[PDB]
Amino acid sequence: SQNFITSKHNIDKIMTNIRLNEHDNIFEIGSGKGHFTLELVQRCNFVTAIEIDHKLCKTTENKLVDHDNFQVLNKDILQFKFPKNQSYKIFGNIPYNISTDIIRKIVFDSIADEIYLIVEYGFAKRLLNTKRSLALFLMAEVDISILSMVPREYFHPKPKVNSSLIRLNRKKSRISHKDKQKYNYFVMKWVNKEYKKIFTKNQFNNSLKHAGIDDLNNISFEQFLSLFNSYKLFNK
Ligand SMILES: Nc1ncnc2c1ncn2[C@@H]1O[C@H](CSCC[C@H](N)C(=O)O)[C@@H](O)[C@H]1O
Repeated sequence: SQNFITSKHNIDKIMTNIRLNEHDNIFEIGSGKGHFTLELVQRCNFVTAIEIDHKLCKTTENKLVDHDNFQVLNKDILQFKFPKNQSYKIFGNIPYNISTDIIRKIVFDSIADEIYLIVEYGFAKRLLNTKRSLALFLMAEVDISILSMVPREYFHPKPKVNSSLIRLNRKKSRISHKDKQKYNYFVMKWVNKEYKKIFTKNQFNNSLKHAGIDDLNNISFEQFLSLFNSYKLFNK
C-alpha cells in the first residue's frame, strides 16, 4: 500500500531516533513523496531512493530540487542488486504485505551494516520472538531493536494498527556459511516442535540442561544457538 508520513513535525520526531551521519551512503526503500528522503539527503552523504511507483519517483525528485547528493531509481526493492564492496546503511517506511520479503532481501541479500525500518507494531514484536523461524534466521545475522512507536495517525491513509521504528545492526554471523543448510533444517523443525526429528529423548533433555533452558516456551537466542550447537555435536 502507500501510507505516507507527511507532517514535518512528526518526521523530525522520528528522525530523532535515527542516528545516521553526514558520511553514510543511504539506500531508502520506497521514497514515496520524498518526505524522509528530504531529511536523509540533508543528514547523510548520499541517498539512493528505490521507488517502484514511477510517478512517485518524479514527485520525490521535485521535493529534492535543491539537493544533489542523491538519485532516484524506479526499481522493485525485491529485484534490486546492492553494492558488495561498499559501506552503506538503509532506511525505509515499508508496506506490511511484503515486509517479510523486504527484510529477508536486505538482511540476506545486501551487506548494509545498519538498517532502520518502520513496520507494523505486531510485526516488529514477532521479529524478536524466538518461537518463530524468521526471527531465528535473522538473529544469526543482525541484532534487532525496537526504538519507538509510530502512531497510526502519523500515516495517511491511516492504517488500523500502530507501527514501530526498528533498527537492525549487522554483526559477525553466529552461523558459519557451511552450516546454513543444517541451521535451516534445525530452525524449521524446532519452531514446529518436531523435536523427535532432531533430538532423541535423551539428547533433547541433555541439550536443554546444557543450554540452561528451564522454560521451553521462553528461550533466548543464545540458548537456541546452544541447542543448534549440541545438535551439531550429536551428528558430526
Ligand atoms: N517492491 C517495492 N519496491 C520499491 N518501492 C515499493 C515497493 N512496494 C511499495 N513501494 C513504495 O514504498 C512506499 C510505501 S509508503 C512510504 C512513503 C514515504 N516514505 C513517505 O512517508 O512519504 C510507496 O512510495 C510505495 O510506492
